[PDB]
Amino acid sequence: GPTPASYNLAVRRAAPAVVNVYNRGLNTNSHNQLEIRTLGSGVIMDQRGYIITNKHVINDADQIIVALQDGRVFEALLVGSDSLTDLAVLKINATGGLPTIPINARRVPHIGDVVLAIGNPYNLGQTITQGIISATGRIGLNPTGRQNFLQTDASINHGNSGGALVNSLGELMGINTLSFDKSNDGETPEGIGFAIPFQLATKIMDKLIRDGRVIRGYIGIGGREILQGIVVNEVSPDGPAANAGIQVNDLIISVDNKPAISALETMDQVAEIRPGSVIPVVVMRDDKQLTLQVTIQEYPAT
Amino acid sequence: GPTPASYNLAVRRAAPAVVNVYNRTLGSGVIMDQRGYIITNKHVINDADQIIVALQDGRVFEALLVGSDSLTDLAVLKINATGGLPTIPINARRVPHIGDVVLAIGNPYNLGQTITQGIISATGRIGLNPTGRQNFLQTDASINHGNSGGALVNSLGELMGINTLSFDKSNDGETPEGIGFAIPFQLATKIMDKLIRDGRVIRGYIGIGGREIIDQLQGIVVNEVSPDGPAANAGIQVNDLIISVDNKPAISALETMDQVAEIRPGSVIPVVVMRDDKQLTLQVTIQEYPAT
Amino acid sequence: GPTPASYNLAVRRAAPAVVNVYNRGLQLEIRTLGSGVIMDQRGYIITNKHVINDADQIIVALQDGRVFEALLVGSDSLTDLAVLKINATGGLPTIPINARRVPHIGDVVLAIGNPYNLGQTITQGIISATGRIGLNPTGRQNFLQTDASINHGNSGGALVNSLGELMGINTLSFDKSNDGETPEGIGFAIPFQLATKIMDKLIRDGRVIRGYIGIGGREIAPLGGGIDQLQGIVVNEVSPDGPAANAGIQVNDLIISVDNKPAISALETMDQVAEIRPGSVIPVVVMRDDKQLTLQVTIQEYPAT
Amino acid sequence: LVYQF
Amino acid sequence: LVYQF
Amino acid sequence: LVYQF
Ligand SMILES: [Ca+2]
Ligand SMILES: [Ca+2]
Ligand SMILES: [Ca+2]
Ligand SMILES: [Ca+2]
Ligand SMILES: [Ca+2]
Ligand SMILES: [Ca+2]
Ligand SMILES: [Ca+2]
Ligand SMILES: [Ca+2]
Repeated sequence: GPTPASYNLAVRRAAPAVVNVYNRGLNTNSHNQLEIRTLGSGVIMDQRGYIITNKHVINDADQIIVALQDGRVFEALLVGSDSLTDLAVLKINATGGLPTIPINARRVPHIGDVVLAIGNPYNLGQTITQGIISATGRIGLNPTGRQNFLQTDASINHGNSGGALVNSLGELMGINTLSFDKSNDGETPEGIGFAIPFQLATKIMDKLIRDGRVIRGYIGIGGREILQGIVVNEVSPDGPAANAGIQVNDLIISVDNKPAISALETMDQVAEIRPGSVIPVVVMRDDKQLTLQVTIQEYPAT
Repeated sequence: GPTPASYNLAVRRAAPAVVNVYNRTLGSGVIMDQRGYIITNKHVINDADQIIVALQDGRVFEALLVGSDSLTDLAVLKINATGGLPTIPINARRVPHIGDVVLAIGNPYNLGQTITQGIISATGRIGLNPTGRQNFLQTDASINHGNSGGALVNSLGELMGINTLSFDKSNDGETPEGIGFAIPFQLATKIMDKLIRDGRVIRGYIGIGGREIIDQLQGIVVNEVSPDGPAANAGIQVNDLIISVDNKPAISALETMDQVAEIRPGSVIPVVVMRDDKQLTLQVTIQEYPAT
Repeated sequence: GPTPASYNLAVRRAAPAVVNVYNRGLQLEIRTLGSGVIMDQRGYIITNKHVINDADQIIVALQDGRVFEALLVGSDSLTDLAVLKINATGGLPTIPINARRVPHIGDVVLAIGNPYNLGQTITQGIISATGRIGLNPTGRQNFLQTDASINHGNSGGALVNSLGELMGINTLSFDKSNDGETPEGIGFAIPFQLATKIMDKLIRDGRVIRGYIGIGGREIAPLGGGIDQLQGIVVNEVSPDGPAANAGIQVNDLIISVDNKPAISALETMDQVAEIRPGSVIPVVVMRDDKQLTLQVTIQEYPAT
Repeated sequence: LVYQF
Repeated sequence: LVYQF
Repeated sequence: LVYQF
């Protein structure tokens, strides 16, 4: 007869590649027994054993365990992690083949697309929740970051971090990262969750495998939006910015001969500038225009 | 190849006409027609000094308050755009059905415009107020602080309601999940038209406060009367039993409430009461509902 | 198209059969208890045992307006299931049931119940998982998991698919905190095949009659390629003066056969033992120090909770 | 349970 | 993961 | 608000 409305197809395509991640730590105050400190999920990306998860899932782990839905359990090597995207890459050494998440480089995330969140909430076991893409390009709950979140109302709980957000074809849309739970009038928020889009996720992963960390250019300032531009609100004391003489209240209009149109696109711009470069930034103090040379440094670590 | 299941079409049709309303965040609003009229809740634009609305295309307008209604929690704003406006699609032939897929569109927690998906959970709901003419549709599409005044649309983008309130705290302090209320679009459009021409919602009223009670026949019993009210002047006192209002048996409090509201103020009508099992027909002159 | 996407067909098929359950007590306090599902035209209704366990007098309200006093046919604490009976005239709506439908993870489902006494509410989600032990490891409910919003008062209500077919009886919502936060979209329903099976036992007997051996056991598997292995249920604990203890079953015995059937799965063996008529004398083969022993066990009735 | 109208 | 039966 | 780059 007729068939029930179902997203089972997407589950069967994508869910085998979403793993349970366990962060175990040594009980140093006892006798170094390994105890769970936190848990989450991960996504197997290719057949070489590379897995994307969140950094906060695996931070300071003495043992990272990766458990597949088909029963296989692995000790994982931390390939690297990036604190500003809250992404981290794990490697497992599986010789018999792996389930990999479906990826469509051509698919554009559209607001209103049906998405399925696949994770291990509260260690209940793999769980599928359904919603839509609620928004794109969100900064989440802290106002400064390069996370460029997809927003979704598929139910995300503790344990979903690092798992897959997937459309109805099984295609990876994002890595579920964070759920909203603070409020002004003390209400508890509902159906507001964020996931790093897969395009940026794969980009961070390839950098993590290549270099072991995410190398970014960095000037050493703190700016703000709107004579449109960026205003220096503070400068790090040994920032390249500082050594180059940029000061506070200075209106930045150009950075490496690209208009300082918005802090987010300028923040992306400087990050890809290889450290050690010398770029011009056009500045303004008291309506008088200056062009100063800044020697790009690498963004400090965490 | 094959295509992802999606409600992006409804988002494209309906999202451009949903606006973030600020005071310089308050809530959301819905551009209703090409003339710059915008529906929102009353409680979102209450407390506000001078109102501005922000469109998804980037434009910002100051809004003039045309009028508001407390009993429905609706308000109508007005903007003066020279470049033409996007408006919500409205299908008068559409009857909202329980189980219809709906999308909530608003600005929760000033994160920007957010689209959440659910279904119509129920119709004709009073909400959280045990006495209400708000006639809510109920939905489980996630509503949050900041969605108020926003739009609830079906899979075709057609307006189904104006999102107004969620249920956030019940028994003990249990946090309910997926219980939100939107005002049906047929009701919201009528209140908008009434507000646009009259500046208020003119409603006639009688000025009684009642309860619902050989045989005995269903009636309303007075507990209180407005001092200079249309009822007190007609001479009905507390504890009278109301049988008819303009030759309509007063059995359902919500139904006589609806009837009396539609009676234009200044109308002389019969009201059959009762004292000590004695039937008396009385004359009452309906007056206008006093605002709050 | 000219018709918006909707699950109103499933609502119209299934919602009339989902009732609001109340207690009438003490002036007169009509206290909402949960929901229930009319299962056949005789007026037998399924709800959770925890919905009615406190009721002085069970009142059942239908969506069409009819109100009935309900009789408690029986309840079962191990599955948190209860069967009510009403005596109606002029016909009753019944919930659609496809005994052949297999619930699949990802199936769209609707939750139908009476949350916070707002009146019957329809919420939508998907089947999140199957075989879930739940929040209390009773391990006898075999929960379906869903993210269709379940609130206080949904208990005993219906979870249906897009065709209105009954998937399960909504029972529990997750509300345990790890760090002071509130979970979202995690609820559990008893699968309908278990609901149906327990209902028939509750109608025919005063309650569920379960055979019992008095063992705490778990499944095993070897340890890497699989060689040398042995399959079965390993005995973890033996309840004293229970049938297993009296028969000589010892801890770390590996049950490999129960009542002339190989013990392959814990749940299959658990269910089979429940179906054994109490007082029966059955063989139980175990492996002890890599030698098979056949123990003669006298099945008892499951102890009362 | 008082209704105002 | 102990089943009591 | 304040962005560090
Ligand atoms: Ca989490
Ligand atoms: Ca949701
Ligand atoms: Ca709100
Ligand atoms: Ca809330
Ligand atoms: Ca809850
Ligand atoms: Ca939901
Ligand atoms: Ca409940
Ligand atoms: Ca939450």
